[PDB]
Amino acid sequence: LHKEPATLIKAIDGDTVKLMYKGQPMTFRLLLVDTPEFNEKYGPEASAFTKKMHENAKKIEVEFDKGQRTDKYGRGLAYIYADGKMVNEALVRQGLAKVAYVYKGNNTHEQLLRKAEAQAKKEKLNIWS
Ligand SMILES: Cc1cn([C@H]2C[C@H](OP(=O)(O)O)[C@@H](COP(=O)(O)O)O2)c(=O)[nH]c1=O
Ligand SMILES: [Ca+2]
Repeated sequence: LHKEPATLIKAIDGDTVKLMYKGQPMTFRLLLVDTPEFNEKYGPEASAFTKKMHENAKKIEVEFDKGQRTDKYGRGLAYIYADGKMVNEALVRQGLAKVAYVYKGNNTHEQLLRKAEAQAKKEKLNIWS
């Protein structure tokens, strides 16, 4: 896998964000995670976390996996990095997303994320409290 450039257009929620990628506006859905909807418990906290991590970043990068690059809703499916830190992982490590939606052929970082989830759960953070 490889990282490619993008720039923030707008935060959306815990696990979706509007980025400019190859010069086009796209909504990205973070691979391998599920944040609560804004209206659900920890949803505002997830949305805030993702917004801050993107907005504070000097450099945003997207990393597609090996399989499908867009979902059925036209959303890009990627791992997103903010100054080299993976947002998807960081959310899970903080107990603000569950590992989820692990489809065969786009699951390169599954084990990394499951390790983060286990540590979040051990710490009883957020969702796991
Ligand atoms: C993360 C992810 C979601 N999806 C689809 C599955 C779910 O379909 P359904 O809408 O039919 O439930 C939906 C979940 O996204 P959200 O968690 O953003 O709602 O997005 C994919 O197809 N591939 C993916 O990698
Ligand atoms: Ca969600």
